[PDB]
Amino acid sequence: SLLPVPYTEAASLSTGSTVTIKGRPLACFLNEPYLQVDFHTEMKEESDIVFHFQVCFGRRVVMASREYGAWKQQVESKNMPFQDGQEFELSISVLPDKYQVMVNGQSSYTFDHRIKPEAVKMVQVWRDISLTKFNVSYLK
Amino acid sequence: SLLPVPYTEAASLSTGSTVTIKGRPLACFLNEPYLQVDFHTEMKEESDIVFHFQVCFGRRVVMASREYGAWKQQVESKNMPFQDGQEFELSISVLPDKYQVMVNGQSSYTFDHRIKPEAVKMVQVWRDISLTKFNVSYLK
Repeated sequence: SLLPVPYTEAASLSTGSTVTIKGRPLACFLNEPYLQVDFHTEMKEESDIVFHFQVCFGRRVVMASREYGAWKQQVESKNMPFQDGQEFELSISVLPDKYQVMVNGQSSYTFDHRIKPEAVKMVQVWRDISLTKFNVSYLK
Repeated sequence: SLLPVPYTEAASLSTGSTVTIKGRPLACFLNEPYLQVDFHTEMKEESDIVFHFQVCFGRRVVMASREYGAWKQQVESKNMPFQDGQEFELSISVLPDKYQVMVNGQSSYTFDHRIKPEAVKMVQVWRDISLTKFNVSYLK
């Protein structure tokens, strides 16, 4: 669809920021398409990842960070609010102590800050989706 | 690059057929891009899969079949001939008893036929790659 995927955008985040994403999986859930959102410390795709969010649609969600090149402390969730064949709206809010992921208006995942969100310089959205909206708030 | 991804092409296979694919991963290996090739029994993406081939670049390869909607007998390989950042050439030959996967000219994976390859009607190539060539032989 409309936006290029992998989608890369320079970004700054602090408490009160929201990243909003609207997209659709490229395959039915039986084929297990993926979605990934990574908040990076630099514009280079190989830079460290403050917040890694990976959906295997219809199956599970994994969250982690990547620090000095190494994956740290993967956590896993079976919560699966995404619907087979449907467009989704994903919202990632930066709270004082954690990221909160809303899916279609419903709180679905949280991830405690391991690194200050001020370290984020870039967000990348990729894998098996099409993308029609990506927005970061810059109000505060 | 040149071909659309997910790439879908109707196909027929028998002993002596070769499927040739040329492409490049969309991300460095540190980001673990995927490649998937599925030989389907019908044109519908939710149809059964005679041969499922999924690379997690730099990590592992999984092979399976999907029969009446259910994944059957996943096998796993740590063989990883693909090179970080490089274009690859993948060849899948239909032998009498198995598929043989060549990577950059080197025999790398084999998968015994669980279903006659005559059941194949469609090949799909997808996930985190760009694609410049896809070819099936029809000589025999």
